[PDB]
Amino acid sequence: DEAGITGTWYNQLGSTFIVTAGADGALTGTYESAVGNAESRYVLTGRYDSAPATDGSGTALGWTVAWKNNYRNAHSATTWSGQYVGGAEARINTQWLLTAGTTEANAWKSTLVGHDTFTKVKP
Amino acid sequence: DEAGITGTWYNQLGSTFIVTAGADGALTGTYESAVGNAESRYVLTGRYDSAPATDGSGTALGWTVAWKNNYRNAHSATTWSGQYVGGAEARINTQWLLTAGTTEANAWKSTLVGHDTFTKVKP
Amino acid sequence: DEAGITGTWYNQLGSTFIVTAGADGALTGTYESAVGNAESRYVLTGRYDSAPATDGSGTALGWTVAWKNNYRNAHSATTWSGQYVGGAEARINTQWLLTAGTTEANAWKSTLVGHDTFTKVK
Amino acid sequence: DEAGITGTWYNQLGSTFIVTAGADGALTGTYESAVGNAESRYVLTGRYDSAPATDGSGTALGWTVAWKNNYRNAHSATTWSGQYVGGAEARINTQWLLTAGTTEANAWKSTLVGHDTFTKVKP
Repeated sequence: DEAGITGTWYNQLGSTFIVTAGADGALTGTYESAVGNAESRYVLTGRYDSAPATDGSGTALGWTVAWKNNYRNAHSATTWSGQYVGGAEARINTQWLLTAGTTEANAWKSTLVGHDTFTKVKP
Repeated sequence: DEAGITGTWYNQLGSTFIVTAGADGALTGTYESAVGNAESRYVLTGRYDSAPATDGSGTALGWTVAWKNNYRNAHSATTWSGQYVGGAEARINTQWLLTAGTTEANAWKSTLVGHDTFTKVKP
Repeated sequence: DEAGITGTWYNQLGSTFIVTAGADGALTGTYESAVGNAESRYVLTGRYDSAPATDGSGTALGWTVAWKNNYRNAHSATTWSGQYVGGAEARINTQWLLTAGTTEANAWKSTLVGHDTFTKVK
Repeated sequence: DEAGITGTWYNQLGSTFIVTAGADGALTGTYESAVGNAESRYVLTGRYDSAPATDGSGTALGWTVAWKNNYRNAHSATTWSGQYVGGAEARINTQWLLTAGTTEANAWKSTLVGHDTFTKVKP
């Protein structure tokens, strides 16, 4: 699914996920968030299962963005964990965790959780 | 916190997280899980905030492992999202999401969630 | 939103959530899962914000089902945490945690997480 | 585990969870948070497995608090999902989701996730 994953994806919020899937299982690219303390593109990196099951299962993957670029630093990082589902209407279905750097006293409220669905076509 | 994050970390389960923090915000290394459908080391890659706040907050970071190596393939990927807290008892406090590749019918039960705490000394 | 929340709701899997919202903030009712080690209805209880903000924000709520009834016991419990959004196409948007009883050795894989969206029409 | 669960529990933050476990699987009681937009006690309700496995497994349970009482209203609700592990040093190990009421535009940042461990003795 190197070819299937590589490309430009869009989530339900209007964020843009630009990714290349390497033959070795690497994910590289850029993320631009339509929401939050974010401007322009941020580096991402991750991994995917480069030899998925041949039984109709999805392809497991995940990636991270730290929310620092040349424009802004939100002192936070999001990880997306999910699976790629191929076909006519290909999708990456994810859940995510966004951790902010906090003091120890505020660490209980450090992490947001959500879910993003990416498609090859904008909404 | 490049020097502080770079090195060998151990979680509460006895897993080993070997990481290098790059000047550019990259995380690269290997993970060895003490539990689950896993043997030996797996590639990891992620990101950290390379210019964190100077107010005593932690340093946000995250990384991904896809559970495929030369020995085994669990058709799954884990992402850790958390923060590095420096000092005498340095720690990385994380929450994680483990997504397995599934059929669409089983996608509701695709993703496990948990929390791991890493220290520079083994338990 | 007592009136708005009380009733029968359906999620994207075809599960059925039957709830009464009490004036005091209680949620009581039954849940029937279309998936998993489940059959028929299970008791639920939870809570909701009975005096929500007047600024167009949703209404926070949550509830629990332990997956034991007279038919089956899956030795697990799910909690839904979310908000009610009123209007012509009312919805309850949730994220959930399903914890199974495990040995200590297996506790790292005890808990599934997911998200369910409920509407008043199937 | 009716007897084992019923009573007063304390988490790592100093919060107090006062619960009665009913023969029918009900959980009832009060919660007092040591942190956040909270003062005094809040109603809780939930459920537990009243016929757990006899194989050394924990006892699944969960409960909800809506953060409204006579003193304050944080327009939010937390659910704890976890298991009771009996014995000397009995514990309830949980993960939680805190959802705030939000506008639709802010719904992506509505929900915090974390983990709390409760014991029968205070920290």
